[PDB]
Amino acid sequence: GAMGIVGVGIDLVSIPDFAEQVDQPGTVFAETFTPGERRDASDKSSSAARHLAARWAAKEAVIKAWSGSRFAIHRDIEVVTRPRVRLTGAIAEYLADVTIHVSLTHEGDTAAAVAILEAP
Amino acid sequence: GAMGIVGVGIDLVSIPDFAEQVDQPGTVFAETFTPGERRDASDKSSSAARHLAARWAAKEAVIKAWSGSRFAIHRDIEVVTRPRVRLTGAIAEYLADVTIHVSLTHEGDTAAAVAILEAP
Amino acid sequence: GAMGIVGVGIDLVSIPDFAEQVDQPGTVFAETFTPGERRDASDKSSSAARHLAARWAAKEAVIKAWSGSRFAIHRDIEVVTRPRVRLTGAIAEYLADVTIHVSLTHEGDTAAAVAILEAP
Repeated sequence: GAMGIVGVGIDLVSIPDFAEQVDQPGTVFAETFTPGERRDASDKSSSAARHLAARWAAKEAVIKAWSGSRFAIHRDIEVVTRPRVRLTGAIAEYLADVTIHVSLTHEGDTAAAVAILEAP
Repeated sequence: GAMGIVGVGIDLVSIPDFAEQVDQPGTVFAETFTPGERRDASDKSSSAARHLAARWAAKEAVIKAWSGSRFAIHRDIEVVTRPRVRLTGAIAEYLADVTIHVSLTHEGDTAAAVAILEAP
Repeated sequence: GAMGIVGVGIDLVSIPDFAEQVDQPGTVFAETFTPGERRDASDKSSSAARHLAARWAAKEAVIKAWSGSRFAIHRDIEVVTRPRVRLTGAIAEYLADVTIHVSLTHEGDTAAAVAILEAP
């Protein structure tokens, strides 16, 4: 239907840098991934590191699209795999009527994502 | 005019990895690029490898935008260079009334593309 | 409101390659960044190189979105940091009624940006 763009976001993630940083106590990483997921992903050459990085890139792209938007709580945004966005608590309510498009990708050393927010 | 977004896609392509893989018989590569194009591109430091990778990234971004869309045959989608999309057979008909925006880029080791599908 | 997409652009920038090239007299770089900014950014491991590259990637993404558009003077487009677009002279007038969405990112060796042009 008739829609307007509300926000845009792009994010790049070095997978090797991600693997080094992900397993740290008390971080936003720790609030986002389980201890087991983070240990696994701690091995930069793993498939687990590859995917977790892409999920993190997507979440970041979505945050950028929103933060630059007229809506202004990171544990309220979850990205599941195609990439799906699930929202909770406060933000869920903010964007109840906003359509979220996200796409992710990974190649060798790098993961990337783009997010576009849309509303009538 | 008044439009809604139908799908989004992003894709990253390691050019060196592309050059190694592209020249393989019986692959989707073989259905997409001519034997000559694929041999040329087999040299990772070439300009031919650079461009073929960007064309492949674009095609992939477009596929992602569509696959995640309400439309659900890869030799029916062709990308020509600015990036242009030409469709044939089945998919041509599916997206007869869908507007396709694609953009590509290459820098050193990496090619990238984004695609956005749009419809009233 | 009801909007249609007018153009799309993506751009990738090797930061090390940027640092080598940026400080060159009489170039588009020289028309875009001050001598001081360009000398600073000449050090590839600097934070100044990181940000200038991201600004350059954004400007390029915006140029791509426009060049592929029905509007057809690079010192008329400026990108300021979130990324903001400021236009002058000719192009300012062209896009007076066009909405510009831009997003940028940097990770290690690479900067990236995407731009989307929109109009009723």
